[PDB]
Amino acid sequence: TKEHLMLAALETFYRKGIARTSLNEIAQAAGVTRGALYWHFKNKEDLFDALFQRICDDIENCIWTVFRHTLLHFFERLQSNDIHYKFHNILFLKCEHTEQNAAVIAIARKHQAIWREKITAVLTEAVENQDLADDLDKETAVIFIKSTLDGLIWRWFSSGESFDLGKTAPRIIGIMMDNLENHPCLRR
Amino acid sequence: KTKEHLMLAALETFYRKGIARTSLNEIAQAAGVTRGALYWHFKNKEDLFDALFQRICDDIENCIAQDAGGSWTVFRHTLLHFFERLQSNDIHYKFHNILFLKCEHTEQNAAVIAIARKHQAIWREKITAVLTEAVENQDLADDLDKETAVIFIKSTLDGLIWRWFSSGESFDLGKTAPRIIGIMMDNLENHPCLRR
Ligand SMILES: CC(=O)[C@H]1CC[C@H]2[C@@H]3CCC4=CC(=O)CC[C@]4(C)[C@H]3CC[C@]12C
Repeated sequence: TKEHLMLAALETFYRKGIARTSLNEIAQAAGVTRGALYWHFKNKEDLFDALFQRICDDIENCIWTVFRHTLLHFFERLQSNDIHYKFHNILFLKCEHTEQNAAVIAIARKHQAIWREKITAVLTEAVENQDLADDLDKETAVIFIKSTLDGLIWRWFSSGESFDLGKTAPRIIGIMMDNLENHPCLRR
Repeated sequence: KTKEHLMLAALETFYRKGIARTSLNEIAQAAGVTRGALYWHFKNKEDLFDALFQRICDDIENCIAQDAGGSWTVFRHTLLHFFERLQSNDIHYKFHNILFLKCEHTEQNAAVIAIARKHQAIWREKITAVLTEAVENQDLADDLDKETAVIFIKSTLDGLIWRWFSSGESFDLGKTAPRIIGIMMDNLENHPCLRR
């Protein structure tokens, strides 16, 4: 039930962006009344919330060496999975930071916060297995990892997928992994 | 004269409501200028935006003689100066904020996006030339893969900008940019996976 309402929201978000999308438009695309949507999702914010939730759940249910493979499969998924493609397209390209979109942005910052605590934890555990050095600057390292991954995603979507993500993502990730283990700039 | 006032007005409004929701008429209302005076400087909205991108680019290019021994060194200085300016120059902050966060890739914005893609292909070519000079100068290896390195540089830099704006400027760009740039330059110089 609720899953049908989410995908229409995702599809509408993908064509018009979040700002210029209305509940009315979503309920029509799913072919239900404005009243029927409201029972499950009280506003656009909540649909966006559930959609981000399915993305994070997808990534969770597919599981330091695991970290690498999790990064690799995230970028494959962007190409082969239609929902992950559209959601991150929407997040990066169709989600203006205007005052109208303020509740959405707050929702997205909530999920981004979880993603950060989770990276912080993986690094915390990796330092103990002697995978990473004990004087690793973890605060810098987490800005580094997210900035690396954000940059590839933004560069891929904003260039209109003008390069081969399947060939580029592994090289970017491997280099990132190398810098985390070895580069002195990432040490305290 | 008052073409600057129209430009600052367009910048402030784009920053307020994003590009798509902003109108030609409300820019001129914020600039204290008649509609016909606006069409006297600016045929439409994407020309205002193109003139904003041009000003950002002029500002950056104009510093390069002052950023300059050797050009691979100049590149490093231009990158560092860019993020410095992002922090200290309101026009450059607002413009890149608009570019990354207030310019939806919808059909309503198609003309503006085409303009943005034009200034980026120029930036692409400028990188490709910087790299090319650095191979001949022996600052980079003869078997560097220029096509990969360009995507690498743009990816790295886009990520830092996107991260900083998205996070609400929640980390110190003045401390992070040199580290990010340091690592990127090191990789271009040394990392095997950027060679062919
Ligand atoms: C002046 C200069 O060398 C140009 C060539 C490459 C350009 C950068 C390439 C990546 C980039 C993407 C943007 O969205 C604007 C800022 C930046 C960070 C550009 C700033 C100006 C640079 C550094």
